[PDB]
Amino acid sequence: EQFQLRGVLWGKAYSWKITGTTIDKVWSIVGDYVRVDNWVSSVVKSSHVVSGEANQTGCVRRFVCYPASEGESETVDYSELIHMNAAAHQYMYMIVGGNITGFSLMKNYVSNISLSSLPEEDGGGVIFYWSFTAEPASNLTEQKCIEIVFPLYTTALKDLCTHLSIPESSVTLLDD
Amino acid sequence: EQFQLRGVLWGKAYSWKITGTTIDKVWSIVGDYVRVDNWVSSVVKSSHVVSGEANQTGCVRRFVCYPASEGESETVDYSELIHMNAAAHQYMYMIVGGNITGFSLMKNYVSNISLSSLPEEDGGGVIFYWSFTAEPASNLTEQKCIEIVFPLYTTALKDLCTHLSIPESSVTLLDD
Repeated sequence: EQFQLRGVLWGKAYSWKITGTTIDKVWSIVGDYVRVDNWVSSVVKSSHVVSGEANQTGCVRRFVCYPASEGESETVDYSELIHMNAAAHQYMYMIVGGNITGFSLMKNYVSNISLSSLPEEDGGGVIFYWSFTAEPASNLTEQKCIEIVFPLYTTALKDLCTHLSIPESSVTLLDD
Repeated sequence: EQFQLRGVLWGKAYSWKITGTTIDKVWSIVGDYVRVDNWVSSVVKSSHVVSGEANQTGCVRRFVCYPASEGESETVDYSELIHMNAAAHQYMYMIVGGNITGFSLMKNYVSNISLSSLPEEDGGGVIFYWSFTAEPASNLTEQKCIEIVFPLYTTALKDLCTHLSIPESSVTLLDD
């Protein structure tokens, strides 16, 4: 009959419905974790595994981002796959190093991706769930975190469409 | 150009499509965190906030479960709300004490609940996302975790239908 308090988290979860595609086609892009450069290609210049085996739980990817502006340098993200279930089209990762703009400011940024198939009778389509959390820290606010993360997720869904060769109208952010 | 490796997690995420209701109606039951007795009433006997303000992040609920099987005694769960966004219909909690059957065996059980609306154009409906993680521990296995958690989530979705007064056929587990 007792308990220990723990700290609270910041974060937010988003869900998109994607039509005119299949969970397999989405996964072939989204699920290739260590090759995120082949997904969010407008932002990420290159990516490769630097610890462990490609796309296996525990592995670490290093990816390089294009400069934010003309004179600036490319920035780098190191992120560890901390859960992977390919059969269930879901995984989870955390940033464990790097100087990637905005994202490297957050304390223990953790992200979850999950894909689901809608019933074929209802027309099919994929539900793309993407969430993040971060630990509260003095140099940020929850709002500032949201302002860092959501525009990238939005860009990523746009880039997904490009790689699927489907129009952007195929993607709808739920509850907007 | 360095990173800090950390441990991996166990867990799984589930999504259901729920028809014949609204996200607001669903949330009136699922979103009342400290009164889970008004939701999973097949399992939970009573529930009350015991730390902080009801349903505010950081608060702790204590709830009592009926005897897991016959002959056995009641068990207790203490869980802390570690993130809450009511307008976005999502929250996160973790077990911080008690001897609740099964769930108290896991190390740092964390659960996420997220509700989304399907487009009105497509008939509406609610997507119910529910995930957990736990930290790997020698005394357990990931399969055991899933055997503990999934039947409870399943029962909770059944109980939800009861309290919404909609048929059990309203709920469909989505293929992952």
